[PDB]
Amino acid sequence: QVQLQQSGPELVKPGTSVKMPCKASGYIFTDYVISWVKQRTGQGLEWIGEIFPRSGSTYYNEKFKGKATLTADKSSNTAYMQLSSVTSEDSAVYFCARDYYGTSFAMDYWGQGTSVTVSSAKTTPPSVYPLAPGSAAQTNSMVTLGCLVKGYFPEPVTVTWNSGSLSSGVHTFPAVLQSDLYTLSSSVTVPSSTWPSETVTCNVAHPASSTKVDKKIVPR
Amino acid sequence: KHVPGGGSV
Amino acid sequence: DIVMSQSPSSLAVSAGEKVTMSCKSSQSLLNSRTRKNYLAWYQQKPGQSPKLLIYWASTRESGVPDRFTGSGSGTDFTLTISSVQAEDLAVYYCKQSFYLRTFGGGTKLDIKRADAAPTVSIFPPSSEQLTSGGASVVCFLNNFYPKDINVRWKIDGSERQNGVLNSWTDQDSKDSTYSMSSTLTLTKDEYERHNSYTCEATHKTSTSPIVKSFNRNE
Repeated sequence: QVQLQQSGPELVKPGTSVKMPCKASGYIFTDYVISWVKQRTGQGLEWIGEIFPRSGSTYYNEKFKGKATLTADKSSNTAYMQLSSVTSEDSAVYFCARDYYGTSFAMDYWGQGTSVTVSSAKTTPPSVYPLAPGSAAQTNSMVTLGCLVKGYFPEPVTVTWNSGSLSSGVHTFPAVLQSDLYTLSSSVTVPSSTWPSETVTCNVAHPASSTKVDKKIVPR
Repeated sequence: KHVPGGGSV
Repeated sequence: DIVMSQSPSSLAVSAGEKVTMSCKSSQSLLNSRTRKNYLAWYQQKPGQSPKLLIYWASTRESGVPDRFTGSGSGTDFTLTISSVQAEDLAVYYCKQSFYLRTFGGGTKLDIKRADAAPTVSIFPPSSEQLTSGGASVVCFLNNFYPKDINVRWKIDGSERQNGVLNSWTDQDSKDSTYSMSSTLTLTKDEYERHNSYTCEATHKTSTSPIVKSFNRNE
């Protein structure tokens, strides 16, 4: 069970350096190269460079020479990428991937990505608000409830319902940015029989501010 | 050696 | 320093149909000694990191359904998905490893299905929010197809066109539907000077809009 572990979302100020880890397990770290790949929001995958941890040798995409610096710690089976003097052009998700050098030459396992937001705006945690139907009932067999997650910076937040146990019927919407703050909402659709007789709670996580909130949906 | 890709295998 | 092109950039088919997408490199990716084209295909779903499908042009990676078939040689390559499934919704990238690595621009795969009308729900502001001086009214338009939909807010019968933010989910991998959120944000004071709040959805499925309403007093 090969697995590549990357750190959580980060907010960095323009002009500074950010150094992110990619922890490998399940295979011989020194027998495969680690490639790194950039993805700007809504955009394609862009190869940054690679490192061979055995030897420390690196190659880069010309565009990232002296912007990215790739390194590898053999004692911890961990690869690092450093972006230097960051600008808003570096706000992106950065994946690491194991790269089968010598044979397939493909990237067969990927990390989840580290989401980097380069900005001067201040980390702000969200206010979570319950969205519960008004005094009416109609097509009563199903009911929709929601959570509004307002005024946070930066991306992203993780919404779940009853700690992931309410899985089906859920729509969590893309955030939209207004004047340095993001807002989204999530909807959950349950049998009219299950609510309010049983509890429904949205769980919001905002990694960048170390925030986790739980909001119970109660009638009215 | 660690070559830059597949074209040198 | 090999440039890669993918075409077409976008694509729609119904479940069960065959699809093919092309990938071109500015140089041959074929190495004479190995006899392999160093070209791979990757699938990227929403919220997900890319997954390797195919390497050496035409070899499937383990775990990948056989309906995904890679083909071609030199500078011109093809990924084919026979019998597309609703789960195949994704962007597909090609990538060269003959010399360094270069991803193609990607080809987005969208699924066609049968028209379906939104389930609309409308929500008045929460007590909490009105406690801090905001009032956001929320309206969810769920599980509809196609993606094109118009939403109209009315306050006391009058169409309202600002303070409105809209957001669409990615298409759903189970049912091939889209959902949309629409959020009308006013100040508390502004919210409290009107009674009836309404969101109206007009969609291809009916010439008659779907209306949901509530009253502050209700």
